[PDB]
Amino acid sequence: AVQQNRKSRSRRDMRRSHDALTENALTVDQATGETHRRHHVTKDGFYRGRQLFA
Amino acid sequence: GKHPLVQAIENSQLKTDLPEFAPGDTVVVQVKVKEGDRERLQAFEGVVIAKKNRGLNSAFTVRKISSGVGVERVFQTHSPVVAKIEVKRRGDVRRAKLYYLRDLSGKAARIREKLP
Amino acid sequence: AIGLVGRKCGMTRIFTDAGVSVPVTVIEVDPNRITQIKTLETDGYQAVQVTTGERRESRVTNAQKGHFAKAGVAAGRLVKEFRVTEAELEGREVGGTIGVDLFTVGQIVDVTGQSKGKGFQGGVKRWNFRTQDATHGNSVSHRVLGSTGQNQTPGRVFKGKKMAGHLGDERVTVQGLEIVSVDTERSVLVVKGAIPGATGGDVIVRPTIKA
Amino acid sequence: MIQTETMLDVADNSGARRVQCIKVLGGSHRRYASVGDIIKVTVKEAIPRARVKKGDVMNAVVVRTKFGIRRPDGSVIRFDDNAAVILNNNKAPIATRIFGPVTRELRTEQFMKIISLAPEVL
Amino acid sequence: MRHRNSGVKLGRTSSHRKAMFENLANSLFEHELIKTTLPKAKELRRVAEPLITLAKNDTVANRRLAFARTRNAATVGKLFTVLGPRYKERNGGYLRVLKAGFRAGDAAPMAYVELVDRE
RNA sequence: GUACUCUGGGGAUAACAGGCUGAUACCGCCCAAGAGUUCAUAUCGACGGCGGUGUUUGGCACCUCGAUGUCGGCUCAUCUCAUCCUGGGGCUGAAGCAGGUCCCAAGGGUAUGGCUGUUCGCCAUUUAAAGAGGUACGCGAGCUGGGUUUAGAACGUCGUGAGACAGUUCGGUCCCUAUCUACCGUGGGCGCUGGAAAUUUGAGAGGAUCUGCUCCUAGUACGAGAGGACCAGAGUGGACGAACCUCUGGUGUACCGGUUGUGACGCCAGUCGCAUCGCCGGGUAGCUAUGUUCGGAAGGGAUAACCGCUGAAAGCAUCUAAGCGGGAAGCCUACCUCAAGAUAAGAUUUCCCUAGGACUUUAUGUCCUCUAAAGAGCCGUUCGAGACUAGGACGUUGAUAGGUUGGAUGUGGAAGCAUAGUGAUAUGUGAAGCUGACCAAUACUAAUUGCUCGUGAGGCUUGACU
RNA sequence: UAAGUUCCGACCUGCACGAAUGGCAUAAUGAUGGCGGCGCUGUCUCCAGCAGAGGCUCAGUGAAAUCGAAAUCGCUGUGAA
RNA sequence: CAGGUCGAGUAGACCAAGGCGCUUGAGAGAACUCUGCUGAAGGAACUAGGCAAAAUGGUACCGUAACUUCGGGAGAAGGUA
RNA sequence: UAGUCGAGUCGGCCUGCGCGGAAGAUGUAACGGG
RNA sequence: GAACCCACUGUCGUUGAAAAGCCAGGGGAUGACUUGUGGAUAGGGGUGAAAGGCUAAUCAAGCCUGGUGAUAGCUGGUUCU
RNA sequence: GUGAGGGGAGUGAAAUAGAUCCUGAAACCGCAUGCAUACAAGCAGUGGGAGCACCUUCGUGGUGUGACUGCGUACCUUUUG
Repeated sequence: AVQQNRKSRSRRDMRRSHDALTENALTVDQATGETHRRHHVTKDGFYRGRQLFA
Repeated sequence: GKHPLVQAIENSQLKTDLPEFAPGDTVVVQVKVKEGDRERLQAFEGVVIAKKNRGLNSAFTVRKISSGVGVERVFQTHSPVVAKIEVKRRGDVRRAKLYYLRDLSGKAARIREKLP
Repeated sequence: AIGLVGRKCGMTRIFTDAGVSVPVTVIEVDPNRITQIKTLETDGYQAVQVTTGERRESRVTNAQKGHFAKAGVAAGRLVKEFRVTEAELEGREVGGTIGVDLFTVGQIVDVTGQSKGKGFQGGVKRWNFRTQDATHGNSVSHRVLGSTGQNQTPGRVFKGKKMAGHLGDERVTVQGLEIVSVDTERSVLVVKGAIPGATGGDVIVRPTIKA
Repeated sequence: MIQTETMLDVADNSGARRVQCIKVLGGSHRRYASVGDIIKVTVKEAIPRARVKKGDVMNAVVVRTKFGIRRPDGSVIRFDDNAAVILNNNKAPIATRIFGPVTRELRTEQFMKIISLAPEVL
Repeated sequence: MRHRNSGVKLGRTSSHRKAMFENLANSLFEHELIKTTLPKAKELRRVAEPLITLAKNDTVANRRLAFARTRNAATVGKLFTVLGPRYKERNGGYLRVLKAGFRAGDAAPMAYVELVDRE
């Protein structure tokens, strides 16, 4: 099965109308003040006033 | 039926005189039969092969040979129809369910007695 | 008619003196509190609104808080309406309570609930379609729908054709159920048979419409 | 649970030994027969010089089934064999002796003679 | 449908899944801090924590059961000499699972697994 | 001669299907020799005549040969009434039962097998009944490939032969990830006269409409006897449909045990890996039918055939022209479900927002400062909700999930030690040990500090009351 | 066989058998044609549960045949029908 | 060329010396499709046709029919440990 | 055949316009619609 | 009955892993057996336990070049006012 | 990232003459500005025609857009059509 006619650019864009991306949830962690992803450990191993590494 | 309200409703109907029996035993069950307006008691004798312990939902299966034809009946333990249970023999078996007895003939279907 | 909102607790059995085993369903009932009466003058139809259960304050919006405050009752997990007539509207005022005493042993009632969700389902389960042969050369067409229409006339698929889709998780009512027990102390109704939904679901009990 | 092509043993002294169900009576598209139902059977093996011959088409009533029957208290009764009893064209038993146990669902005016001649009823 | 079912699949045979989870438990008991995928970390609790509960009491039978489950003499010895005594007065919750972003190779979500009192 | 075939062309020209026509076919009506009745337009019905349909066999070659690709079976259907069953009537060589003919009625229902590739047809056994037809002789980008139509081979027949068939026989490749319309499910956006949370009315739409048997009236009405009711009431079945897991079962590769070969843990003992979950015996939750429960009620309005009341035209008669009535599984309601995108965008309860300055295109006009509430989302722990979504609960003022503790359940006598036995093994400690999803409690672990959106009292005209 | 257009046995009017383009029969042999039986079974009444691999969602890479152009609904009728 | 345990065996299961995990992954656990396991009662009622599936299966001993071209049929059938 | 009844009425032919005869399948679909 | 040589049934694949395969079954397996290296037979010819089979993914007359721009009463196309 | 790729500085008459380097068309694909567009059915134009934005000699003007409305089934070939 295949198309009988070539689709229009307008219809292609109408189909793509649902392709937009979305932002993640970013917050400032009070311990260090660096922006971090909500509910995740910071890149330096800090979370909820605890440091995993040494 | 593990919710407390269900447990209370079921506990309201539990029997309080059941004897202790185990699969290997031979038992006699007294069954109430009402014909017309007359009620009588009929005996059902056989070897227990399976026992489900589920409170008010408990049951036990009895197998016997009647004139060369095998008959199995599953009795609901707390049903009013079951009037009395009597344990005549106690056997010695190694498994909870004895379905293998269905394929064994008379002599091969013997169950050894448990001794004190 | 005036009914009751309750919760399905589970199934069990009842033994009669004769030895009959009756399967039954248990419904927990928190007495329903009246929050509003709708009348012809103001709403255009006659009805009684009730609430049941409890809800913590953080989960109650300000508007619903004001509504329950005007009613003079504590908030509940749900709010539901009962259509009624003038005769049964008597003796019912905002702030009152309706309990299990509304029913009697032996009465015939209808029970409404939400059926279990089966998700996406095919014709075999949704519409009892017959399967095709498992062997004798069948390639990939064991549980498929098969033919779906006629030829160039009419050259389409009609509305209402049965096809695979979502099954279950809908409102369902069962009629002709007999009340087996009314426990006032425990606030419980025991009904013969099965009622729709899963354990812990919300259910509605009403007098039988068919008499 | 008896259907077409099912073999049954004979619990009476009519002369037949094995029968095959060829139809379940009592309705359109009826699938199964249980204790007390009427079936159409053919005789496959008959004792020599008996009244019933091989290849005869007769009427019969199921008296024992392996699937079993349920009772009001919720119990189930099962048997080791599938057995029926032959009947005449008026649906009345044509035998003098009944072999093996039978059940109480036959306690009707139609089968009181089976009830009487059966050794054990349960 | 899967109404009221517990367990995971993770695209492995049952024996393979059991072996992988035992390896993860041994690594956790050895190191006390690991990084893995989030679903694996979440499933690892139901396997790792009962072992600590078992090791809370030191007997020949309990040690032999732990050896049957782990197949690692060093892990058994540590469980019955260090971790059990450390958590003797704790009612469960010996592990901590912390989300740690996503992994470059396949964008898979990741988490750290740590013992409650590591140092 | 080519079926071992090939190239250039044609729907200018056949086979299938569509189109026109209706000789043929089917159905209907008009007339009335005759038959039954040796007594009735009860039922047939000679010769002859007039119509309808497009279901048969045909006629014509208008469409397709830079392809509309196939008989039957399977799966799934929709419609017509010229009605097979069920429902309501008139007449009758209608005592009753039953039958014959004709009128009304399309709501529902409307077999399993043996023989044959068959559609058919014969047969056995059922049922209330096993109706006729249209839809590309419905349905092969949904399945099959038994027949029919390639290449092999054989018999019969024809031909000198290559070969061929008003014939027969064994064997013989079924492609396509769905763009558009259509359909079944499920979301996003905006709109609905400031915004928000919840409960709702019903214009309308869909679903469901089946039927056997027993008793009772009653051996009554009727009738030489035999035989046997209308009407009315109760019960119990078949098929179909829905929900559900208390009971009976199935499964249950994260539960328990028995056991074979082999390898390993230094060895014994005790364990683990592999061999279809190695094999075997049981089995908790969940899902499920063959298991359980429930339903097709009863009613109301109009009405078809038919039956009337009163009544003139037409002094009589007449169901009709005035007026007025009864009447069916048929129609509208009634029972279940959906339903205000019903742009006609409906109703009710409660809740939130009432700051300042500058400018000109003089206005629900712009710009700056200040202020962003009621709520809704993001995120997290999750679900008896789920393809993704959507939907439900909870987020420290917590029982949302995991773990822990205690029950329950299943399996059926753990390891170690001791004793008896030459040994295989048996007994005691002890119904012990272990036990996925179940129930109750518990803050031990995780649901942190948070961010974004959503504003600042809501134009104009007329009228009623303030 | 309950029911046999197939099969086995018998009849002979052979539409249109017949003797080395061989006739009748024959033990053994055949992934050879036809008919029947025991055991067995999810082939079926009538399907249910479970295991693996896809399907679905996320991240990376990234085809196909087709295509005059499209703001690409139903019914009835008309029309190279 | 090719070892160990059992084994008639270079068949088969698990291992030694040796070699390898094979150049997209992470989740979810719908319809539908492919592969596999179990299944109540019935047991070919399926279908052109038992197609496919199910079933039998080793060693030792006993016992084994019609018909034969006297070799066979013949591991006939069937039974015991 | 009478008559207590009191004036139209009985039966035909030729013509205009109407009535029955009149059943099919996708959806009113035999005035283009109102 | 393994290796080795074959290709009887069924499923999957049919823009395949593959321009002929995989999986589960199946046949021969001391012989008219299988197989390596090197040779002979050439197109109206060769070879053929015989299917018009094979003769480099091509066979009722191989492939390449030349006659050659063959012929075509056939189909298509044929450009500004 | 001591990568690729750019920005500044400098050369040159010229650097969108910067090394797949004269000019740089079309198909196809981005960004920005103005108008229209989420109650309405079809070869997408044509004849009318309100409103809006910009430029205005403010005009009976010019440039974009086009609510609402009548009419309206592409091109070539081949054909009786």
